[PDB]
Parts: sequence; structure tokens; C-alpha cells
Amino acid sequence: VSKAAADLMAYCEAHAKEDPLLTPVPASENPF
Amino acid sequence: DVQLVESGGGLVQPGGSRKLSCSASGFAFSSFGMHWVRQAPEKGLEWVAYISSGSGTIYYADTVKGRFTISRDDPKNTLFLQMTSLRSEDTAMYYCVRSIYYYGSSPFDFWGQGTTLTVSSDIVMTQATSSVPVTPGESVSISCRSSKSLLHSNGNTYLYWFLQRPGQSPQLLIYRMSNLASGVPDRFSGSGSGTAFTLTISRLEAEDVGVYYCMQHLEYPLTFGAGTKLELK
Amino acid sequence: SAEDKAAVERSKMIDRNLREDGEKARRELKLLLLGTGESGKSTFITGIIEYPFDLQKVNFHMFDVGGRKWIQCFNDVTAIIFVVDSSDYNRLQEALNDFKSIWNNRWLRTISVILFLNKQDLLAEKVLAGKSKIEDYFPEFARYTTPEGEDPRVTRAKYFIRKEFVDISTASGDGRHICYPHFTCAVDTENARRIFNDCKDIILQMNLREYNLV
Amino acid sequence: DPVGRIQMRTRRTLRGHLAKIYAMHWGTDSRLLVSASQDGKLIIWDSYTTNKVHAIPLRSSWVMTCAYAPSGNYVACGGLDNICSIYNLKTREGNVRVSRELAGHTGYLSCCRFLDDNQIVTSSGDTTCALWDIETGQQTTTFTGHTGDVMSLSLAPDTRLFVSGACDASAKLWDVREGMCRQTFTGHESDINAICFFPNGNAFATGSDDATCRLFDLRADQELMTYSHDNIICGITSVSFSKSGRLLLAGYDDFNCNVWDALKADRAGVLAGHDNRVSCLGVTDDGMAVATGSWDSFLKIWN
Amino acid sequence: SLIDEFSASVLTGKLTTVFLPIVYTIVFVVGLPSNGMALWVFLFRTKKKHPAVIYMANLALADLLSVIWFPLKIAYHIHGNNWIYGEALCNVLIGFFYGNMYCSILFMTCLSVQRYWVIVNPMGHSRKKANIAIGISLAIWLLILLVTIPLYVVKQTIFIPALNITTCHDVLPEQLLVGDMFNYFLSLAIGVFLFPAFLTASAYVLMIRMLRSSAMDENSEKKRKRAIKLIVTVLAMYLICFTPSNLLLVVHYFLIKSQGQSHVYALYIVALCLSTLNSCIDPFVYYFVSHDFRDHAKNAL
Repeated sequence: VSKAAADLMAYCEAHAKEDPLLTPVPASENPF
Repeated sequence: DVQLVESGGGLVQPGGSRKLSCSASGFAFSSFGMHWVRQAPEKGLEWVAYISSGSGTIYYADTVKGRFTISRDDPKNTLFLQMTSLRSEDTAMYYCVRSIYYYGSSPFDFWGQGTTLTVSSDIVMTQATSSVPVTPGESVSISCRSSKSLLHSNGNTYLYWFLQRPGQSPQLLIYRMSNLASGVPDRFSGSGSGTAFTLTISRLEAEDVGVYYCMQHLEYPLTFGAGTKLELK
Repeated sequence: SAEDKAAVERSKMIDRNLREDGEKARRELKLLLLGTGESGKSTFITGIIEYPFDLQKVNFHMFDVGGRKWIQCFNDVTAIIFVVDSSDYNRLQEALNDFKSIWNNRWLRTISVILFLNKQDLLAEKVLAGKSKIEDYFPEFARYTTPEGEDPRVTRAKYFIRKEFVDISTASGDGRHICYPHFTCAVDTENARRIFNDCKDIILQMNLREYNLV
Repeated sequence: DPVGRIQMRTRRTLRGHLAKIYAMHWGTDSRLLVSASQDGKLIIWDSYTTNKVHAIPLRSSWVMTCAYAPSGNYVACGGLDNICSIYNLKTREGNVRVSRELAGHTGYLSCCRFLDDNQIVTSSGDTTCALWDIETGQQTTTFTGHTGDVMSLSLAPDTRLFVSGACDASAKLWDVREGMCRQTFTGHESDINAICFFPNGNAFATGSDDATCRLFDLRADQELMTYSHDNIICGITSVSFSKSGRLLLAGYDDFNCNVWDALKADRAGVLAGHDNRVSCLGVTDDGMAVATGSWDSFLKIWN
Repeated sequence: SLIDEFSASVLTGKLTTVFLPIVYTIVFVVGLPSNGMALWVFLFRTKKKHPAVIYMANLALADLLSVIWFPLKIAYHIHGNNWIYGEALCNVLIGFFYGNMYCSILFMTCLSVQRYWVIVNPMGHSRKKANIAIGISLAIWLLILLVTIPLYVVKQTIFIPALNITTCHDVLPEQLLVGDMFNYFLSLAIGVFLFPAFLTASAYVLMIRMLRSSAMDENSEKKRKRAIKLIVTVLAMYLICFTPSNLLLVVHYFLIKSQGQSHVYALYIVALCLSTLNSCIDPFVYYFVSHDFRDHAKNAL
């Protein structure tokens, strides 16, 4: 079972750079 | 299906005045804005006027400003253009054009068959390829040039392409520089960047013959190039 | 930017019609009818069933559902109309359970309830004949005494059933909403105007609190 | 390994609803929203310009779900009326019109979600979930097994499986093709008001009226994480994940959205600003904006 | 204002020496936070433009402006009617104190005629009528500004040599009191208080005439009976707080222009304390009288 949460964390870290709300992108490249 | 038919043309005596009428049918004309477009008998296209979806904004071409009066009657699905006074250079064909503006829109989707009003008694689009011979099976590509970059910071690029097949009204091929309009086969595609642009065709078909036209719609007035006449052989 | 500005005209055009439509989707008073099964729900005037009516030029739109949890959708209505026939007993305590579930619902604590005690004729005739005893179902009725042609026999019993419902009302609410009991017969034309008077009170009360006079 | 404070803030306010907002959906283009409210209108918003693109009048004012077709052509809505309506946006006549009125449910419609532009899966309060073919208007498959109203649906990224939440306090996972229940685990103490898929399709988060969320994975057969705080005792109305799941935005009846850390189960932020119970909550496809609608009649874009 | 052997007593006795400044201080200590806290909830915390909160919010503004300058006026009186801060500040305190005080009266009157047209003839117009509320609100602000501009130009700094004192507004030349300030104050009193008083008094009594009737439902004990008491309270405070002051104001300038016996200022100055005191009664009786307003303030702080 625990490897389910392990895989969830793996996905979160794998795509951790695609979240403008997790990590605010610069306003120069933002529609807001 | 969608269809726009206009009338009110014909020969006009010196010093006369005429009203062109464009009768919409089979679509929500009240939700569309209306354009009038001109084609000289052998000297390319030219924009005339504009009335928006809700008559809050109007525009005219410099050569007719004040003399003309664009009018619409939404509940009757009719559009007008009141012409005051007469000048010989007004001799040309006139066309009725629809356009609806929202994020994913395709302005200039449909064109009427036009009404002749021959008479007797701003950014510049240009294309060096005035005419060129072509044969079936080629992948001919046309090019048109702008006097100012059309890539406004939005990412939109308001260059347009049409095909005025023989004896036929213009049909919208590429809208906003790259987008394929309704009824256009896959053969056509526009590409490039900045100020000059390529309207590419693959596996040219016999129906891909006529006079192409390029206009830039960043701001009014709208201006045409001379187009590109294709001689099929 | 010329084409993008044209989109603003379409955007403001939409907002014009929304407020134009929003001024007629308001000024009509929504009402929810939650009468219990085997009752005179349909007599006093898709999954949802609607019945519009208007008195004194105020349009009412009453809503019924044949297909608990969707009730959260109706926390805007002017009032809830709970209709119960006052003649049965074996499910009258069940009817009182139904009223309490509505009066204490989380999303309905700001909504007044108009209570229609229909089928008073059946209760009136039923107790007048006396073929069955109320005390068998409501032992505490034996202690009741009236607080007020006209028959003094059954009217002793009539106010008891209203007393049972209002007791459930005053036990909570604390002035945020009120229960307006009523007696009616399924021939009476007054059913329509009773709701109109009652919604005026609800609307008037709403103003008293949102304009700081209470 | 926390994420500190996600001090998200309003960047737009999509005013224009005259009633309570109940659902909205992000178009695949990450720009166009479709929002449903009790006013009886569906509004296609251009989030970037705060421009209204379409307004769709509805036969039934009691909408409770809405959807945006992945192709961007069709929008669907459902409500107390047992009919799911599919609308066509790219009509050559210009105006939006209904394509099919999907009748067949015995009770109210709670959630609708398109599938490859020709199949739509809906769940109704009559304890049934259904898959439809839009052209014919028939139920291609009917799903039964709930002991109560089904309230929420969520399509997997692959769209081969979808999950449903019902007032029986159990989350049921279904197959569009096989047509029978795959998983039905439970554990909530009250109604499951909202459901959403984790971006990988292997998990989904439940929003329950007992003021607690739970994170489920198919392999686990049990809840992995539970989101709740002693100071929040109000039901969850909507849930949506972030582009990488870290930012589990959830709507609460206390007029604010609690921004929970999916992996850490800690209240890392609060998108306060609404005047009434926040009903719907959806994150863009690119992860660049979270749009929040509420019974206050305002849709807010946050970043 | 005072036009003297006997009038010098007013400028010397403890009446103005310690009683006016201390009573003014009592008003300031609560009027500022009371209305200040009211503005916090109405503007910063309340996120809805309900019509009622518009007039109430502006009223809270009118209360603050009347009292913010009191620290100068309280120190003015204890110094023995001596104005040490010069010409510009004297014209500021009097303009704000009188302009904002009469402006507060007007917003109270608009609330009375707002509740009427709401309770009587209920329509649910609160969703859209906000624009009318804003429009009338600024019209009143412009009215007071245009009516109060003569309070900044006219000269009031007289430095009577008998006591080596300059007394801002308390003393004025007979030239001004008889034909310049007479018109301003009498018109300000008759036009900006008495006429609004008739509108507000009629509105509230008409309200009570309907909140008790046979055309009103039976469930009353918690809602209608309570409201009647508050209406009388609000009207009671309005009538007794301002009528004795504006009444003596008309009495004073009436004697000046016809009899010269200008001693009534002794009663007017003390009577005007009630009008000042009303600046702190309003927050307690209007906004905090609400059941939920207390909860909203609790969330605010």
C-alpha cells in the first residue's frame, strides 16, 4: 500500500516544475 | 445553410446616389458584425465600411468617409450602405461580408455574391507575385508583405487570405495568418513570422485557381495588396 | 487590438442581456412545497413540478420535487409551504418529524415556513363522529383546553394539531425565521392570498433586519 | 519538506452571474471557462480578458453541473430536471443551440463530464450513473449499485475509468466499457459532495459533508491521507488538484477555499474573499490559474 | 457669536474654562473609536454594496470629521479662550466641526427616507438601487461643501485687548454677526436641520403607524415590537440632540439683529454639547443596534 503514496510523491516531484501556483512563475510570462 | 444576398447596384447616372442592401438569411445576423468590401474590375480589392454587433462602433474607408452611411436593421436581418453623391472612381464591385469577434472566432467567414455598381459618363499590404503560372501537382506558395509587423503582443496576427475564384465571391482560406476557416480543405496553410508570410498549398487542385488576396486587419483602415492571379496550364 | 476590442463589445452586450434577464428572474418569489405523501399538496392552488400564480401583480413560482439532499438548492426561496392533512394520526407524528427536519435544516434556518393544515373537514367530521380516540395516539391531548357557524367541540382538537407544530417552531429559530400556521379546506380560494400576505411579512421582516431596525 | 505559504491572490473577478454559481469547467485551451448558475444562464468566460464569449439560456434554471467538451465544441449542463443538455458552440448560424436533450434519469443530475466529444457520462440522484451516446440519445451503459443519491463524477486522464461519489458515503469507481463496478470502498461519515481525479488517474480526492477530505488510490483500497482541522467543521463543496497534485484546492461552506497540501495534509493557504459558500473550484489545464465560483455570484481567478 | 462687560463672564467662568473642554473630551474619547470602528467594518471588512451600508458608512465619516479637530478645541478652551495656533487652523476646526455636524444630520435623514420606501412598499430593490444611494450621497457632500465655504472666508480671529486674548469663533465683529453670519447660520439651521427633521420625523412615525395594525401578521413579539422601540430611540436622539441647539442658535442671532442682547450664546454653547454628544450616540444606536452587526464587528476584530 505504502508504495501507492510513494508513487504519488514520485509524480508530484516529477512534475514539480509545471505548477505556477506551487512555484510562482515570473510575471513577465504570466497572463495575470 | 448560411447565405447572404445583396442588391441595389446597377449603372448610375452622373450625380446620382444609390443604396446597397445585404439580406442575411439562415443565421443570427443580429449577432454578427457586417463589412462591405470592394473589388475594382481589374485592380484588386478595397475595404469600404464596418458596422459592429450592436451599432456602437462604425468605420469607413478614407476614399468614401462622410459620403457613405453604413446602416443595419437587426430585427429584419438586413444591412445597408447609403451612398451620397457620385464619383467615377466608385466604379467597382461591392461585396457583403460577415464577421463575429470572440476568442476563437474566424472573421470574414462568409461572403455574398456581390452587386455591381460600375459607373460611366494606413498599413500597406504588398506582394511581388502579381501573377504566376502553375500546374496541377505542384506545391506553389504565395507571399505577401506588410509595412508593419502584425504580431501584436497578444500573439494574434490579423493578416487574412482569400480566393476570388473565377466568377465567384472570395472564400476565406486563412484567418489570423495561420488558421484554416470553415469549408477550406486541408491543402492550405499559412506560415512565417513578423512581416512577410507564406500561404502554402500542397497537391494543387483545379479548384485552387483564381486571384488570391492578402489584407492586414490590425486597425482601420483595412488595406489590400494587388493579389496573385494564377494561370493554370 | 482592433479585433480584440470588438470582443469587448460582445462581452458588454452579454452583460447587458444578463442584467436585463436578471431583473425579471428577480421580483418573482420562489416557493418550495414539501407537503407529505398522501396530502392535499396539489389542491391549494421532469423531476421538478412547477405551478405559477400571481395575486396583486406579484408573480409566484412554486416548485415541487418528486425525485432531502437537493434541498440546499432552495435556500433563496421566500418561504417553504409544508402541507399536512390534519385528519390522520398514525403518520401525524411522522408529519411532525417531517416539519422538524425542515425547520432545523442547516440551509433553511433563514427561510420562513407557511404551514397549511388541510382537510380540517375530515378531522372535524372525524372527531365529531368520534369513531376513534385521539388519546390513543396523543395521550397529552386529554389535558388540552381551548385558548379561544362555529363548532366548539372539534375546535378544541383543531388548535392542538396547530399547537404541536408551532411548539416545534418556537423551540428553535430564535427569530431568524417564523412558522405561520393555517387551517384550510380543499375548496377554498383563500389559499392563494394567504401565501401573499405571509410572504409580505417575510419580505418586510427581511428588510427590518438588513436595514437595522431589529 | 513543506511548501510554506501559498499566498495566492485574486487576479480577475468574473462578475456577471445574478444568482448562485454551482459549477464551472476549464476549456482545454486553458482560457475559456463555462460557468453554471441558478440564474438560468451558461456563460463562456475569457479568463484572460474577463470577456464574456457566449451566454446560453437554459430550459431548467436548477442547474447543478456543467462541462466543457475537450474539443471545445460542446458544453453540457444538468440539474434537477432529469435531462442532460448538450449544446453546440461552433454552429455556423452563430448562436448556440441544443444538440441533444439526454432524458432517461429518474432523478436530479449532479455531475456531467464529456468523453472524446461523442460520449458523455452523467450521474443522477436516482442512485444511477449512465454513459450516453450524444447522437442517438440512448444510454449506452447504465451503472447501478449506489444506496443513495450520486453527487459527483470525475473522469480519469485516460478517460477509461471514472469515479462517482454518493450520499451513501462510499466512492464507487466504474468502467465505461465493462459497465460494472470496479471499486466501492467507503469510510466517510456523511455525503460525498465532490470528487476529482489526481492528474495520473491512479488517485482521486473526495469532498465530504463531514468537513473532511480523503485521498484514495485504487491499489490501496483505503484512504491514504485525510484533510481536516478542528477549526473547520463545515462541509466540502468542491475539490480540484494542481498540475502536479501538490496544491489540493478545496471549497468549504464557510465561504473560503482551504488550500491543502496533498502530500502533507496541512492547511498551507486560504483563498478567502468570497461572501458565501464556495461551491465550485477548478484548476486550469496548464496549472496556471485556479478559478473559484461561489453562491456569492462571483467567479474569481487566482494566481 | 458674542458681539463686553457681562459677556466677558462667559469667557472667564468655569462654564467654558473646564466644563465645555471636559465634556467635549468625553465625546471625543468614544466618538472617534466608535465611528472609527464603524468605518472599518463598513468599508474594509464588509464586501457588499448594500444600500443601507452606504448612508450608514457616510454618516460614520461625518461623525469622525466633527470630532478629529476637538484636540485643538479642548486645548483652546482650557487656555482661557485663547487661540494660539493662528488664523488657518481656527477656520479649519469651525468649518469641519459645523460642516460635518450638519452633514451628519443629512445622512440620518436619508436613512429615515430610505427605510421608508423599503419597509413601506417593499420591493427587494436593494440588489440594484445602490447607484441611487451613491448619487445622493455625493450630492449631499457637495451641498455641505458649497454651503460651508463661507465659514472659511469670513474673518473670525478677533483679538480682544481687554484680556489679551484671541478667541477664534467665540467672538465676532458686529458687522459680521448682523448681516453676514446671520444669513449663513439661520439658513444653515432652518434649511439643513429643520426641514430634514420634518422628513425624518414623519418617516419614522409613519413606519410605526404600519408596524402596528390589523393588516400586519400575528407573529410580532420578537420583531415588530422591538423595531418600534428602536425607531422611537433613533427619532428621540435626533430630536433632542439637535433641536435644543439649533433652536438656541435661531434665538441668538435673532436677538443680535434686532435687540443686541447677545448673551444667549451662553446657553447655545452648552446646548451644542448635546449635538456634539450625538456624534457618539449614533454608532451605538444605528449600527450596533443590529443583531448581526455585532457579529460582523466581532469578525472584523
